[PDB]
Amino acid sequence: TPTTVDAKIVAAAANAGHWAELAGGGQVTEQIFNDRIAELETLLEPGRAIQFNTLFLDPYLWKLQVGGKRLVQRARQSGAPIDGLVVSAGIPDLEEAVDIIDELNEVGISHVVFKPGTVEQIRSVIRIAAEVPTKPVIVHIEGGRAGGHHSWEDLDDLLLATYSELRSRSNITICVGGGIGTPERSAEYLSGRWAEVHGYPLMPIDGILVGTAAMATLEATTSPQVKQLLVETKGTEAWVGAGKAANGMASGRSQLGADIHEIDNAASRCGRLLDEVAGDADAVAERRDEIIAAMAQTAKPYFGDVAEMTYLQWLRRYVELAIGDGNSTADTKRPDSPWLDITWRDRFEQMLKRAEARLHPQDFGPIETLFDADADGERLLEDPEA
Amino acid sequence: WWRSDSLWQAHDARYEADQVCVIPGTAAVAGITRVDEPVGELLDRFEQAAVDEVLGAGAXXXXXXXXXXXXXXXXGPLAVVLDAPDVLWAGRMSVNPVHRIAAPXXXXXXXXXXXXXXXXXXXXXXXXXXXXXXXXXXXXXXXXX
Ligand SMILES: Cc1cc2nc3c(=O)[nH]c(=O)nc-3n(C[C@H](O)[C@H](O)[C@H](O)COP(=O)(O)O)c2cc1C
Repeated sequence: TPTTVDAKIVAAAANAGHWAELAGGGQVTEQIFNDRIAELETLLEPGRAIQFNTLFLDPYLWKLQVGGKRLVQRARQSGAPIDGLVVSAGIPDLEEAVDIIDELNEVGISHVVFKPGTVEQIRSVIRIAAEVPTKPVIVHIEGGRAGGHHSWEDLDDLLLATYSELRSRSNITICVGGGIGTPERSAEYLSGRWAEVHGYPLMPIDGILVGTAAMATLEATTSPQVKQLLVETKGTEAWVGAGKAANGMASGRSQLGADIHEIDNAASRCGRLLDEVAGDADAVAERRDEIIAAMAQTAKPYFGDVAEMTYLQWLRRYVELAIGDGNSTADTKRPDSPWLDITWRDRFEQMLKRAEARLHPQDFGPIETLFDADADGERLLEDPEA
Repeated sequence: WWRSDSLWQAHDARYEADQVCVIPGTAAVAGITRVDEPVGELLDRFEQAAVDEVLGAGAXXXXXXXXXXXXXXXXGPLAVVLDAPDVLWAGRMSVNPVHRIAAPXXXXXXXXXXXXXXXXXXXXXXXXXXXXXXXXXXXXXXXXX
């Protein structure tokens, strides 16, 4: 999501002659994402091809994917370079998967990508494989030792048990992933020598994915300070259960309750406080002083006392947080950067217009008819202080 | 309010990076040392050292490795036609017509099999393939005359 959302890195990774999946978690519409593919295909040199990643998590995205898949359908009906589709966070049911495989863009899909997290999820994909035996299906088996979206399932035991049934389908391409930064450590899974430690006879793999080790890369959009942070983090051997920051890494749960692997060394303030607040919420009112100050430490600022705070302080706080002085929102608008906050600028307007709405005793003729003009209002907007 | 949309601050932000949720994995972090190392370098580093390990023991300076530095191939012109499912026209990608030419053809003909230069694959759909000017592969389809 953060890493591959940039059209620059996924292009550069592909231009290096490598397979990559464009992130869909950073694209909220067909149009905004169609810009990325267009930026991709422009930065895509002749013939080179890439794939796309999608999430199963929420209904709104799955309804957006109906427009998204038809976008992918339209793109490839137009002959777009994107040669694959990646379903994430869950395995679609047979009728849902058949649809994806059999789409008008099917040949341009050329294979389908699934990411099973459990034994049952693996067995589900096997049934998707037997569905269309002539359709290539790349099964990426991840761990919970991996980054981001998490799981309680071991790296080995899952693949150790399900491998035999996975190889009874020729259309299944087995790909092991997670906790791999190097060719040396990942060489044994390729030779099949990795299963020998568990006594099982050799168990070779068809491919390997690297999520984490590519984050510190040059063409990645990761900030200079964030890269240095990922670097100095020391790594670990097989994941341990004991709750702590483990080798600069501690798990944490998202808003939905699912675990997320985040960096607890580079940033120790957000994760641990979150675990404090989460486990502490009954009595929050009692610890309010301790809790409200810690939000300010991680820069999740509450506002100074709500009543007593002057309307300036309100309106000056939004400008403070929304408008960066270094990036110069006015100068940020000119390149037409995707980082543009314009909803935040629109947010501040609705607050400004509310301020006029609150204090005006008269008919509201002079004030409202001015700031609402395009040419006039937009000029007023690029200069927040004025 | 806390956890929502926390993934974007790691990229292009001047703020203190110790306040941000940034996502590694636990064990993969050990393999992360070099900073601002180009994607092309990391991915090749994987492939190049995987090749060497495979080369040294089993292959021992294989014909495949030697053929590469000397430019020799697998899947020549005749195979490439029957291999790649995608047929490019300009910047657009199309399915290989041979897939629908090979089997569905009533009369299909492969001329001079073992000889590569003279190799020709023709069909009753009136579509024929041959090589011209070295690397250029010539597919010739016809309607009536
Ligand atoms: C920052 C980040 C974002 C990720 N986003 C997604 C995602 O949107 N969908 C998905 O299936 N996996 C996602 N992953 C997981 C990777 O696709 C991959 O499975 C995992 O990172 C591989 O494990 P490793 O990086 O620890 O070696 C993400 C991983 C990271 C580090």
